[PDB]
Amino acid sequence: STIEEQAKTFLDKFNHEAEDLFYQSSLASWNYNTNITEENVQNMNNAGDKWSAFLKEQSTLAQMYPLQEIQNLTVKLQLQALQQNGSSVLSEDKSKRLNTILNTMSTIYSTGKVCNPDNPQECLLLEPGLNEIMANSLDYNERLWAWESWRSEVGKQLRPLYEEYVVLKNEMARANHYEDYGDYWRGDYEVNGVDGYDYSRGQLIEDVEHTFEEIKPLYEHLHAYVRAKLMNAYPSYISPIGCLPAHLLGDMWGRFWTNLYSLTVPFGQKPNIDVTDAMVDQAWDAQRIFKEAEKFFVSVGLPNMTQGFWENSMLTDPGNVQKAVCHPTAWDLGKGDFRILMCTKVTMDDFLTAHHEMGHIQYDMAYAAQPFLLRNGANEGFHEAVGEIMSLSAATPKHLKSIGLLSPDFQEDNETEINFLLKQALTIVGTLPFTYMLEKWRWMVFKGEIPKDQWMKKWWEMKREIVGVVEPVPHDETYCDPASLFHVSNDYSFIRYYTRTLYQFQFQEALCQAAKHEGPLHKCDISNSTEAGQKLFNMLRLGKSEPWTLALENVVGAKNMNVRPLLNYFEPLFTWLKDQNKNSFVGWSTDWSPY
Amino acid sequence: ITNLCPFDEVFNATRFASVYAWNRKRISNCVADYSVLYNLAPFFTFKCYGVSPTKLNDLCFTNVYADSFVIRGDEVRQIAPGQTGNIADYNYKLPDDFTGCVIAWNSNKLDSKVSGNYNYLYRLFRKSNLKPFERDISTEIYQAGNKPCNGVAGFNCYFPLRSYSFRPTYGVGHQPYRVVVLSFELLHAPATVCGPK
Amino acid sequence: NITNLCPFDEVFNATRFASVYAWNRKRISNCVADYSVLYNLAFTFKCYGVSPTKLNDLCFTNVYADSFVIRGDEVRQIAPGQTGNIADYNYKLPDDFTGCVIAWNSNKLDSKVSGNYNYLYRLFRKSNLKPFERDISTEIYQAGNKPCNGVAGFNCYFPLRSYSFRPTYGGHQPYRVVVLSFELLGPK
Ligand SMILES: *[C@@H]1O[C@H](CO)[C@@H](O[C@@H]2O[C@H](CO)[C@@H](O)[C@H](O)[C@H]2NC(C)=O)[C@H](O)[C@H]1NC(C)=O
Ligand SMILES: *[C@@H]1O[C@H](CO)[C@@H](O[C@@H]2O[C@H](CO)[C@@H](O)[C@H](O)[C@H]2NC(C)=O)[C@H](O)[C@H]1NC(C)=O
Ligand SMILES: *[C@@H]1O[C@H](CO)[C@@H](O)[C@H](O)[C@H]1NC(C)=O
Ligand SMILES: *[C@@H]1O[C@H](CO)[C@@H](O)[C@H](O)[C@H]1NC(C)=O
Ligand SMILES: *[C@@H]1O[C@H](CO)[C@@H](O)[C@H](O)[C@H]1NC(C)=O
Ligand SMILES: [Cl-]
Ligand SMILES: [Zn+2]
Repeated sequence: STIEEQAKTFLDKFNHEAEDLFYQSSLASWNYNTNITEENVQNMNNAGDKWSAFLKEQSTLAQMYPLQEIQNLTVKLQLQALQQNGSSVLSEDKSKRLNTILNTMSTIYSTGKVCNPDNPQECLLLEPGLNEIMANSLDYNERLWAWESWRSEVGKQLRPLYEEYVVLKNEMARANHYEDYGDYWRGDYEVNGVDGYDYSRGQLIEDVEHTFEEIKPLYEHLHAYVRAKLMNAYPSYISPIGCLPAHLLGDMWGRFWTNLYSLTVPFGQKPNIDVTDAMVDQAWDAQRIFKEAEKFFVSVGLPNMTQGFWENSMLTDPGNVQKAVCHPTAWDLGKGDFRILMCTKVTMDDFLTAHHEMGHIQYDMAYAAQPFLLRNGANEGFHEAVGEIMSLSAATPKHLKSIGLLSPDFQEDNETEINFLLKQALTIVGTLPFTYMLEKWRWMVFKGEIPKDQWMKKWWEMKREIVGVVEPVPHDETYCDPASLFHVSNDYSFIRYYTRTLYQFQFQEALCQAAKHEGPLHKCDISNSTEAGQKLFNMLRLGKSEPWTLALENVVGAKNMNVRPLLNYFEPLFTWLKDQNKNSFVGWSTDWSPY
Repeated sequence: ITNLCPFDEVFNATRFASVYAWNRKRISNCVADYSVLYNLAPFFTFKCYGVSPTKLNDLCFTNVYADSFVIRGDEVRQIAPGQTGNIADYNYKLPDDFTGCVIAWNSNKLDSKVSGNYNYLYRLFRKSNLKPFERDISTEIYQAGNKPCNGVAGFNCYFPLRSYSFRPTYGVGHQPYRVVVLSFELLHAPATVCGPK
Repeated sequence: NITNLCPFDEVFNATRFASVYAWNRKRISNCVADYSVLYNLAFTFKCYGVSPTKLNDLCFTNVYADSFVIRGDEVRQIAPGQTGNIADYNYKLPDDFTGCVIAWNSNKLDSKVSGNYNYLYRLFRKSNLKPFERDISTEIYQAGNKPCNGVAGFNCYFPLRSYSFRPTYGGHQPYRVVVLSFELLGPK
């Protein structure tokens, strides 16, 4: 008996036991998330602990196959998915130190509060306070206080934790035959071993940086229109040559500019399109919304939903008699069980979120005939993009007038399309330089190009160079501004949002070319397009068995990440941005400071 | 005419056998009315091989065997002449010249518990493939590698039988299915197994 | 007195043959039937009424050439005075049939590695077929005492099912069969 046959036998045992144990852990997590009681906390904390212990035990036995004498690619991919070590290659006093500083950062980010500087008893924490303050207020000093006190009370408490966390994760990465911790997060795209479709870990740097020079002609015009419209709101605070302050971007960290639509509206005479008043007149509920999403999904060739999705899922909140977490999450319990946990109100945003998560369910339903260690996306960017390309097509007025919510005798001019495209660009385009800047900062801190006494001075100049955001207050090297984000202080990868944004528009352009649509890309309805569904199912069926470089060419034709479908979507908005920027200054001067 | 074949004992049983220890009951010296088994729903797995279901009550055969076991819904297609898998290779093999019908139905309302029905097992690891109509009930430890372990499990030594869970929320294809396989033989014998006049 | 050759090439070396449930009827006449060319194929040449040696000796009438595709275990099935699945539901020869049943194994045209599902056979039929009767019906058979109104299920089966015809069986290999049925009881 060879080594690969023993590996296939061990994987056949693991795919029998791990599916049952993961179903137990997912059922305990579903019973916790559907009923927040005390009896479901201990069941989840026992089932997840048993599943983690079983995964650690099977990862311990998987290292007896030395990965070099197996010629099959599927067994090698499952064994690389199974032979992960993590913090097990370090000493115990460091492996528990990393956990007790990550939990310390999590408890500081969750529990840390900011008190008002007029009443020492009145204090405002994160979720009901400054998030709603910096998204509704329009004065300079209140947003300046809400930014600076949050960066002072919470930010500088995490810098001695981050200084140890970086070195501990670098030691953990170099113990697992890497060079830095940024290369470990870049190892998700490592397809080293496939003929004609290889992808190195270091190729992602000059594949992200190469697609960024085509965004900044659109991003510079977008930022030009944003601060040209924001100079009227804040007089004598924003210069027409310099950058934008961080506390005037609509949010806390400057990620999404979607809260700037009330001041940077193109045409304030007419309101935006919404069908909430059309849904509350025809007595629409959550079941009708999900059945209309199902009728949208079966018209391309995707199969019907299972009976368990209509029997065991929670599609409506039962009120204050059974406490449940009202956070929308698509569940993949395995063994043919697919559920959706969502407190669905009668809202157009809920109508788009239902399609966005039925896309995740139909993604989970496609590779059910795969092994258990391949039951995920090919990388961390396809899963949210499959959900996003359904919400792009569900928000079109063609689908809204085809399902019955819109009467056909309405006028659709360009003054609605520009207002829709700028609202789309404030969420999509405005977050990509911030994402690329943060990921390049983390990659240069992890690999050792930024020393410990040059963190904030390089951060606040790379913000000026990439994003165009200048600090309102001079910050020394005691603050830690990346530590004020949820994805950085809780050890989460952030390159997924840059890649998913390009993959979503690549999928949309591919399905629009397959759907034979002659108009613009933002009015492309792929509802009644059957020939595109068989091409999208050729990518949905794969999962993690075959490379993502081959999974792209099955649907979009290209082999790498392309940015031209992203620019083709906002091209009528790009011509309007060229038309509107006739007297403004396209660009920003990095030497200007508001203080 | 009041000598009926025991179809109610191999269909309406209290519990069915496993796929590695499948029961075999000989049916003889009675008339076989195949219009009695229409009471169950859902039912549409009636792939009769060799003979036609319309001419089923026209020919008289010798001693008829009946095999009953429990598998999942996605492995019902493996019970056919010329199929490859884990049930049709290590648990229950049908011949290529099989003359009979395969009858299965959904059993999610009877063979499911909250939470766990571990009484139904299936053989997963075996050295050689099974012969047609062979019943292996051994519990020998499978030798996955080139090293003896002397009856105990561990590295490269696994138990051949694996346990089903059978929870009632297991979608459509992972639901438990009670399968009854009828085999009609044509040996040189006094033929008595055929329907009413 | 040889005037023109009979069209034996279009009924033997055709592009495609029909199935056993939808067998065609090709009538040939007004020519000289030479059977010395017919030994070109490289297995079943049993002739009834007229011996195959003296086949080029008598002057006949309108010959009906029927082309169809069956398997290897059904060459013994199609015979005058037989019953079964093909001789009762698809194609039945008369009891006083005079002619030859020319069958030969091919294993190159009607056997695909993925499956050739273009040839159908009928297994479900109310009554037995008459001699020289063709039925290309497609209605769903009613097996029980319950009208389905067109739907399928137990006691309502589709009568037309397809063969597999893999080039790996022993028997089950496809046979391209052309049967001639002359009705009079010739070169120089
Ligand atoms: C086997 O079980 C079936 C259902 O599990 C039963 O069928 C019943 O048969 C009686 C006698 O004709 C009918 O009156 C009932 O209406 C049937 N029930 C159903 C649900 O179909 C019965 O227990 C067994 N079958 C027979 C023929 O005895
Ligand atoms: C009809 O039958 C076969 C087609 O399968 C062909 O026979 C060929 O005939 C030519 C003419 O003499 C020979 O050179 C070839 O060797 C024959 N091929 C085989 C495989 O036997 C042809 O199309 C027709 N036969 C005749 C005799 O015309
Ligand atoms: C590799 O594994 C897959 C899945 O088990 C199998 O289908 C394939 O035949 C294997 N390849 C080889 C060369 O054994
Ligand atoms: C599948 O979904 C469509 C869309 O609502 C519906 O009309 C149809 O009845 C569904 N089929 C099944 C079998 O549920
Ligand atoms: C497809 O076209 C039909 C007919 O115009 C329409 O009723 C339906 O809403 C469209 N969309 C889908 C998803 O079926
Ligand atoms: Cl910041
Ligand atoms: Zn989502």
